[PDB]
Amino acid sequence: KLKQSDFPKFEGSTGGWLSAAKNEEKYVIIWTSKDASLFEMPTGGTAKMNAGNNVAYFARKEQCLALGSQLRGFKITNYKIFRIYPPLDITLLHPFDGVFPEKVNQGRSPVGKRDASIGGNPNPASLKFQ
Amino acid sequence: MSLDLLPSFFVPLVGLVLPLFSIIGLFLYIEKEN
Amino acid sequence: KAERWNGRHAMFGWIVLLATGYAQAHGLLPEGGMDAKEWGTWVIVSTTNGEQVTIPAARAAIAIGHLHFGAVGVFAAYSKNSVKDRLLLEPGEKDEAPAGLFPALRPGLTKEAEMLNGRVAMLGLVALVAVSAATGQDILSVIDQGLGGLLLK
Amino acid sequence: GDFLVHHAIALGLHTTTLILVKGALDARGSKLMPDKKDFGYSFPCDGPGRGGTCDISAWDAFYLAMFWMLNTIGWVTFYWHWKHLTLWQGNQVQFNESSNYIMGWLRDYLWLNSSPLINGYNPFGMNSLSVWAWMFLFGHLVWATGFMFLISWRGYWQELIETIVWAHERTPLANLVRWKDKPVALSIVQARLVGLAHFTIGYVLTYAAFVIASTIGKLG
Amino acid sequence: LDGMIGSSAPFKNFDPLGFAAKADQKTLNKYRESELKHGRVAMLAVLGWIVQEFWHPLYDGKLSSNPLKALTEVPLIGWAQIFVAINVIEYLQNKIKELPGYRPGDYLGTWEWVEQSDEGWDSYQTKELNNGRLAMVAIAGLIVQDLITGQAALEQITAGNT
Amino acid sequence: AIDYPTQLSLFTHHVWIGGFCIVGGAAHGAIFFVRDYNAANNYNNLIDRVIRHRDAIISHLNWVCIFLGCHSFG
Amino acid sequence: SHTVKIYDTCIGCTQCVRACPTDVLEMVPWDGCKAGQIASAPRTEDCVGCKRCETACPTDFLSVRVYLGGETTRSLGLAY
Amino acid sequence: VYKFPKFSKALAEDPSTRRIWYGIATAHDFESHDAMTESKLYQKIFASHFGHIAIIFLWTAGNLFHVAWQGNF
Amino acid sequence: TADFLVHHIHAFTIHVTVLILLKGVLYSRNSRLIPDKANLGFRFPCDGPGRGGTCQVSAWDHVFLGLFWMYNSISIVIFHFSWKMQSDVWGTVSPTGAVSHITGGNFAQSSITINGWLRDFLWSQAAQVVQSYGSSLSAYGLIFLGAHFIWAFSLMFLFSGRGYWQELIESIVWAHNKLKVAPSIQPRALSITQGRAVGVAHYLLGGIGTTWAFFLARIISV
Amino acid sequence: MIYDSQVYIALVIAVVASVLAIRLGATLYN
Amino acid sequence: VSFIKPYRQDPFVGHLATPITTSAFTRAYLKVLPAYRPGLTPLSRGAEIGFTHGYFLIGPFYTYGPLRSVEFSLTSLAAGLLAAITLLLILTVGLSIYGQVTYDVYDNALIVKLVRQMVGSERTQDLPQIKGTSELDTVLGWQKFSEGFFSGGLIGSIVAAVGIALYSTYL
Ligand code: CLA
Ligand code: CLA
Ligand code: CLA
Ligand code: CLA
Ligand SMILES: CCCCCCCC(=O)OCC(=C\C=C\C(C)=C\C=C\C=C(C)\C=C\C=C(/C)C=C=C1C(C)(C)C[C@H](OC(C)=O)C[C@@]1(C)O)/C=C/[C@@]12O[C@]1(C)C[C@@H](O)CC2(C)C
Ligand SMILES: CC(/C=C/C=C(C)/C=C/[C@@]12O[C@]1(C)C[C@@H](O)CC2(C)C)=C\C=C\C=C(C)\C=C\C=C(C)\C=C\[C@@]12O[C@]1(C)C[C@@H](O)CC2(C)C
Ligand SMILES: CC(/C=C/C=C(C)/C=C/[C@@]12O[C@]1(C)C[C@@H](O)CC2(C)C)=C\C=C\C=C(C)\C=C\C=C(C)\C=C\[C@@]12O[C@]1(C)C[C@@H](O)CC2(C)C
Ligand SMILES: CC1=C(C/C=C(\C)CCC[C@H](C)CCC[C@H](C)CCCC(C)C)C(=O)c2ccccc2C1=O
Repeated sequence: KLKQSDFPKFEGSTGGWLSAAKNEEKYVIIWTSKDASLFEMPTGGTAKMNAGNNVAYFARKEQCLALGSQLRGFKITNYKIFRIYPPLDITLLHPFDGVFPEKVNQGRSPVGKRDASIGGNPNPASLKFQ
Repeated sequence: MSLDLLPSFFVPLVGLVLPLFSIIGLFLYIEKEN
Repeated sequence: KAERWNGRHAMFGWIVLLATGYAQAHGLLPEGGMDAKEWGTWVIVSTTNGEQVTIPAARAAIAIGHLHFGAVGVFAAYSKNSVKDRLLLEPGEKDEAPAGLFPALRPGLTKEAEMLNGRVAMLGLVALVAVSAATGQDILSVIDQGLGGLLLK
Repeated sequence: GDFLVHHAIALGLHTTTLILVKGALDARGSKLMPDKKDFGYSFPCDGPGRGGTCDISAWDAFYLAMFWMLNTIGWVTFYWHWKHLTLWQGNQVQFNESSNYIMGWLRDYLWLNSSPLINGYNPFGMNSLSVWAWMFLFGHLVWATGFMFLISWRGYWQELIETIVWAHERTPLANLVRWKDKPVALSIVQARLVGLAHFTIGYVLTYAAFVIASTIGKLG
Repeated sequence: LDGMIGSSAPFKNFDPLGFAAKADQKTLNKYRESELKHGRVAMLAVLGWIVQEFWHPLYDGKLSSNPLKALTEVPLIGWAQIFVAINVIEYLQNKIKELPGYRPGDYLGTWEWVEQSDEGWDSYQTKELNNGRLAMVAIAGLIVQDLITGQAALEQITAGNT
Repeated sequence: AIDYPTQLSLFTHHVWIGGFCIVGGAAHGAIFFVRDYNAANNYNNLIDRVIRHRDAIISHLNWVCIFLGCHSFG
Repeated sequence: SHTVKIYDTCIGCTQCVRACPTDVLEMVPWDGCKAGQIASAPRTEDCVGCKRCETACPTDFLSVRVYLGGETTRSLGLAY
Repeated sequence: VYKFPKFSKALAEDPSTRRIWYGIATAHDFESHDAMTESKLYQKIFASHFGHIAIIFLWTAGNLFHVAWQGNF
Repeated sequence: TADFLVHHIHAFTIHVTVLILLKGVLYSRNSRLIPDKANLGFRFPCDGPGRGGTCQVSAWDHVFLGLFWMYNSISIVIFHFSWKMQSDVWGTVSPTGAVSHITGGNFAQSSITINGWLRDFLWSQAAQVVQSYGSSLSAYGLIFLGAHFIWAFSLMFLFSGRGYWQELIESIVWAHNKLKVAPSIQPRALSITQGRAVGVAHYLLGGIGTTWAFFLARIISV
Repeated sequence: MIYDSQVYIALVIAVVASVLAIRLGATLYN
Repeated sequence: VSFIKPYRQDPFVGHLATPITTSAFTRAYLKVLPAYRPGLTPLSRGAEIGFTHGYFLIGPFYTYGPLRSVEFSLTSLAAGLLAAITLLLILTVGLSIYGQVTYDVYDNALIVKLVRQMVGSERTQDLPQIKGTSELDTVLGWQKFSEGFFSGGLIGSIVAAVGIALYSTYL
């Protein structure tokens, strides 16, 4: 019926990925479920989970993350999202250090932090012809 | 060739040929790569 | 490449000018003007007082012949992979080397012969236009004078 | 009538000046956006929170004041043209009496002098004013296309474009042809500019056609 | 006369003359193709016979409502186009016949979706076959009656030439 | 029938009411879809299958609208 | 890609991180506030510019600021 | 898709049709162009002024010629 | 042929209204733009300036545009009815049986062009409305003008945005605070959705009232 | 009525002004 | 039974296997068309497409042009033929520029394998990537396709003009 046994029991929708997620990048979300719960696809309609390993492919990181946020309502937490380039170039994305970004984990450095409030930003006229 | 034949010689020329070549050049230019 | 193509066209056009003079002299080249009722108002040239002067039918026929030749040229242009000599240079192709002041004196059906004859024909067209503009006669009148009278006879 | 229309002109000038001066002074920041200078002269907005933030840039003040400039110039030119049409035709009493109320304007300037223009071509024939009637309708059409670009905003046109993209990508005999630039809806600022351009071009064309054709067809 | 579709209650596996008891699978596929084509053509022919009799809007009226008479009144250049269209359709059917998994009368390729056919699918195929058989008998009767009597269906019925 | 103002007013009023009520029906269908629609209770039914191919419906309706507008208005 | 900056007015309430739809922001250790945490923007290449992050900011004039910049198929939210 | 907005690399990397639209509407905003100095700004504005005055004079010459040729002056 | 064109105009307008409303209903829960549009509710202004701009993605913003297009369709329908009836049904019958209509059969030949609709219908039958002053139908002219005013008033809400009105209210509030008369209930500009609702309500009221006054004055005078 | 020579030389001078325009256009860079 | 299933057992494609996308009739009909017919060089595909397209393109121009005639007129036929030929020229110009800006390949179905085997550590989009393996997806292939379209369009337009004249004269 389906290419892989771990795919959710989805009947296919004309809202899945397109030619872009065959030559630029595609995103895969994996998770393990205790029950074959019925959930709503980020793209189309209702799909059925597998009582075990579940693997879904999407065209955007936002679609995979919306599916994962939906999974949290099913008490599912072990979901992990990967980015796949045109060949099998798998990169773990969402649980980057194994801890969700909302929980503080040691080993993270601040990126994009300014040691002042908004009012300390430089005047644009001094950020010209230079 | 009289002077009154100049409109019939030029108006089609300008108003049709110049759009065609200008479109060709502009499309080629804006679709270039590096 | 451009010089060679323009020389070929100039030689063919010297032939065409001779043919046009012959046709005008020998009763060919249809008479009158185009039918505005048949071909719309775009063939009307002027309205002096209640009569519509239209494009001469001879001019229309000559334009149709030139359209035939120009269409042949356009086909050859968009037929680059099947023609012996292309119109434009391929990426990589390099322009044949200029012939110089005097191309090599190689008689026959040679590149130098065609080159020299094309230059001569283009210079002849330049001289013909210059003579017509300076003196003030028709192009065919200048050709007739330059052939003694054997064209418009 | 001159008194009332001059006060209307003063109102138009003051409101256009208000919009432009407010945009100029509030360009560097306000209470809703105390760092507006960091976003430049022309930016779409600041977002959907804190209340909202539509048309907050200084460019948007110009964009809004263009409508008021067009309205003020329309009032000025309407006044001038009606006064001079009555002066040339000789019925200056028509202006002096009917110019004090709005229906007087609508009936005796627009409705009255639009008769020669609209009959530039009828189911019976046409005149040398036919081009002016065509330009009249053309200006109305461009004006309403501007209305399109101004009332309907983005987001509604991005999803439709996505549907069109899917249709092109999933149809045979047309899959052979694909775009090099991904078709997307016009940006918010670009959409405002395009709607303003349509509005202004239609405005100018329809009024030029009306004034010229009305003068020609009324005064011989 | 097999597990083939088309066996109905009145006469199950109706092969009284034993045409199928000796034929192989290829000959039986040919027989099913012929039966289905005849049935479809006959359904179209019966519907056209009746409708033409009581409605012929095309050809600015004219084209006498009696069939087998309008057969010799069509401009004969419209006959050629109908012939060519039928020919192109059957060329396409021939091309279909070499597709893998082809079934005798199946030109829609239902074998692609219908694996492990149901009873509803078999019943609908039998319905099509039985309607085609009834239409074959009906069109044969129509042509014979119009030949011997000279009147059309609703004309002979209306007068009472029964 | 001979009271033309009455006929014109009745027709226009009833057509206006009809258009408003139709737009309201569409609005409340959308409201039901947003609020009261349960995906689990509508597995593979008509509502589910319509959402599953909404693209096709909307794209073909777009093409029909362009065709009809182009033709009539042009 | 858009630019996201964090300012020391951060109170570490995590509402920005749990509102990001594309996992751009994360909470990192800090010593400038009671919570001992500050938001970070280490994955701005996935930033879409929806500005949900600063709609959930409780600080007075924001501690996370999104500056829209160059566009990308990721930042434009293009599924095609 | 790598050489129309020569003055802006940020636009030239746009994969959408927005690059073409914004390339037109930012062509004369010289102060916002890539690799921009004040000297180049004033020099380009000066040359653009010259071209503009040339356009104005050509427009007036065209009006004069068309009145002389097809008018009834 | 005149009825063919107007009937296909009706079909086209109805199809576009159906398109807007069905797109609103089907894409009310999710889309490729916003995969969680159902979590934003039925009535919300947008999701943000991102994704190139996500204005009016709601389903309410589709009932707003569909209201506009329903106005367009119904206006064309009632215009067709009025002109066709006045031109080819209504009128008087002479004692010998000669039929003379209100307009005189101009629908067949002059309803096939937009200039015809503008001149022989709008301009021609608007004569009774504009010449109603001083008569018992003057209320129809007044309502004509007022409906024009309201329809034009709608465009302020339809074309503008909140940032501008909120920032103008800021200066007005500054003046009030300077005069110690700032209300305790802080004045805020109408929300984006409410701005759209006010715009569409005023647009519908103005257009329908203009057509109402025009139809009533015209059909009562003649 | 202007002559053919008058119009012709004006056209020729216009061509020269065109070659000067592209030189300015190309000098203002691609 | 169900007649709609996910396309090629992939429930995540933006496509469906309906009785129209993947029906045997659709398969055969699209495989007999010149664009997909096996055994055709790109020049032959272009020639057939151009012939058919000019043949049906001369029709509307001759019938409804600005110089129509309820009777048969040589001027009307010439006008329709010229309009059809010029439209074919415009279409050929579009084909030429599209092929110029789309592909950079001279021999396909190999370069993909070469870069999948011998590595493609270059500027990509010519060695790697490469959408489609058809011979129509090359610079040479599309050029010959456009040439065939143009020549076949001229020939088909002339043939259709001759047929129209014969039908209007001898019938
Ligand atoms: C300055 C602008 C301009 C000019 C000069 C023209 C000129 C023309 N238009 Mg046109 N048009 C324009 C802009 C312009 N258009 C725009 C912007 C639009 C869209 C709003 C239209 C929409 C339009 C329509 C809808 C129609 C025209 C038509 C025509 C023709 C007039 C009818 C007639 O009697 O010819 C009769 C025409 C012929 C006898 C044959 C002409 C065929 C082409 C034009 C000849 C070109 C020769 C060319 C050099 C061949 C190249 C070589 C090739 C063989 C390889 C004429 C050629 C009509 C027409 O003829 O349609 C084709 C017509 O139906 N136009
Ligand atoms: C007069 C103003 C005007 C016009 C012309 C349109 C036109 C259109 N709107 Mg609309 N719209 C308007 C005002 C207008 N709107 C306003 C004020 C609003 C605000 C509420 C909207 C809101 C709106 C929405 C929400 C939607 C539309 C849609 C549509 C399209 C329907 C499909 C169609 O008919 O395309 C055909 C195009 C036309 C009929 C326009 C004229 C084209 C001419 C007649 C034929 C072609 C001319 C030719 C190409 C010219 C070439 C020469 C040129 C290059 C020089 C169409 C483009 C829908 C859409 O996207 O399309 C499906 C849609 O969903 N509009
Ligand atoms: C075997 C089938 C068949 C044949 C040979 C004819 C033959 C004829 N019909 Mg006819 N007809 C048929 C079936 C048939 N009909 C059916 C089923 C109907 C009901 C819709 C009609 C309704 C009909 C009318 C109303 C008229 C005719 C008329 C005629 C005559 C002129 C041709 C014409 O205009 O056809 C017109 C045919 C149609 C309008 C409908 C044809 C629809 C076809 C049969 C279905 C699709 C065929 C498809 C291309 C192939 C199938 C695909 C797939 C199964 C492989 C001609 C004698 C005309 C006449 O002069 O009457 C005396 C006329 O006015 N027919
Ligand atoms: C900016 C000035 C201007 C403008 C707007 C026009 C406008 C027009 N001219 Mg014209 N003309 C002009 C100057 C101008 N002229 C000058 C200076 C000359 C003397 C050489 C002529 C000689 C001329 C002739 C001989 C004819 C026209 C004709 C026409 C009409 C059709 C267009 C055409 O065939 O152009 C053709 C124009 C030329 C061959 C001359 C070039 C025009 C100037 C020099 C270029 C101006 C460029 C402008 C500043 C910006 C260019 C933008 C570009 C990059 C897109 C149109 C009304 C035709 C006409 O009357 O039809 C009824 C016609 O037959 N013109
Ligand atoms: C202009 C003439 C002036 C005369 C005055 C009056 C005449 C007139 O009016 O003419 C106009 C006219 C007819 C003109 C007909 C013409 C020019 C036909 C020309 C056809 C050219 C062809 C086939 C070229 C083929 C070239 C090729 C293949 C070229 C090539 C090669 C080769 C050979 C090197 C091989 C290479 O091989 C490889 C490697 O590919 C490929 C290639 C491309 O390189 C009729 C006019 C009127 O009928 C009308 C209109 C109205 C009537 O009432 C009155 C008349 C009769 C007068
Ligand atoms: C191309 C040409 C003639 C082409 C003629 C053709 C195609 C023939 C066409 C015809 O057949 C048709 C189509 C149809 C027939 O019915 C009509 C004709 C007409 C018969 C003449 C060019 C003629 C070209 C000429 C004369 C060029 C002269 C250039 C000079 C002097 C340049 C000098 C400099 O380059 C230096 C030396 C140093 C530089 O630094 C400075 C300068 C000064 C720029
Ligand atoms: C070459 C030429 C024509 C060549 C024609 C060819 C090849 C035709 C080939 C054909 O295949 C076609 C095409 C078609 C076939 O059906 C016919 C044939 C025949 C088979 C004309 C030259 C024509 C050449 C001409 C007219 C030259 C004129 C030169 C002049 C006036 C010179 C003046 C000066 O020399 C002085 C006087 C003093 C100097 O100091 C200054 C200057 C100015 C240089
Ligand atoms: C003017 C305007 C405002 C400001 C409008 C406000 C604050 C409304 C003020 C309403 C007053 C306070 C009450 C109504 C007073 C009327 C006289 C009562 C109505 C008349 C009766 C006859 C019904 C917005 O908030 C807005 C938001 C989004 C898009 C466009 C706009 C917009 O155009």
